[PDB]
Amino acid sequence: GSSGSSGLTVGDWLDSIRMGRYRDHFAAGGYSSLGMVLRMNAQDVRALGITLMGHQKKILGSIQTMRAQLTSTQGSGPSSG
Repeated sequence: GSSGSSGLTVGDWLDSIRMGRYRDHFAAGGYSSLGMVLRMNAQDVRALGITLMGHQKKILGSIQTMRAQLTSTQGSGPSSG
């Protein structure tokens, strides 16, 4: 998967960071899977309704890392240290 591989639901992932509560939102913003969530950003997330820095950071920060692994750059990524 070069573009983006899907496996779980916006809920499963979000749940990891205890943000699944916003899941419903993603589905409304046109995001029902991760394949698209990985290609999302503050611009997209914000639209979902999640603006609270306390949360926005989780979702976004949780995605930026979810995709960062798909393709590293100048170093390792998937590696769990």
